Amino acid sequence: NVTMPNNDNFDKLYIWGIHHPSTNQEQTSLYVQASGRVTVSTRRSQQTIIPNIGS
Amino acid sequence: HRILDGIDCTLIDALLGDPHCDVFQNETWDLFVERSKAFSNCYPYDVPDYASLRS
Repeated sequence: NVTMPNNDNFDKLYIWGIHHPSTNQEQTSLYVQASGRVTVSTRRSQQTIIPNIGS
Repeated sequence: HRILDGIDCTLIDALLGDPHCDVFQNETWDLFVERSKAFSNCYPYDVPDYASLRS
């Protein structure tokens, strides 16, 4: 749960991402949880993604 | 024309039924005018493809 405000007087652009594993185990291996989840929002925004495990 | 001052209400909010747009119930028009001083005061929300739900 991280928060990072914007105080400056200009629009900030964030480039991020999410990782998709090849096996239901490559997940386990790396992220423990059997099903990732990522959310990036703001007071007006909001977008959430869930990994698609596969090959 | 049939002009309708959105006043503080934004068409979407007038739609959903913000606690304070009750005033604009069952409204109608020809040209809905959206104002700047306008705001929404109700459970924050996100309308995907807001543009269209608007348009």
